[PDB]
Amino acid sequence: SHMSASRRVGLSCANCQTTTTTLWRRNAEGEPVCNACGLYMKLHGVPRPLAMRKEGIQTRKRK
Ligand SMILES: [Zn+2]
Repeated sequence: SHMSASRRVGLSCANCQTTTTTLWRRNAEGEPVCNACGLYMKLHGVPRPLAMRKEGIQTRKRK
């Protein structure tokens, strides 16, 4: 693995963690995602799976 610096300039995708994209779309919660992650919800409803279906947290979080 390469030493991936946490340098996140110009937001971060609320799924795939990439800070670089052509268009910043919004997911089901309205969070700032990359174009590729936003389209996957238009196709299905869930975003592009990386770290498994773990943090679909439902603990009354309004935001
Ligand atoms: Zn993304």
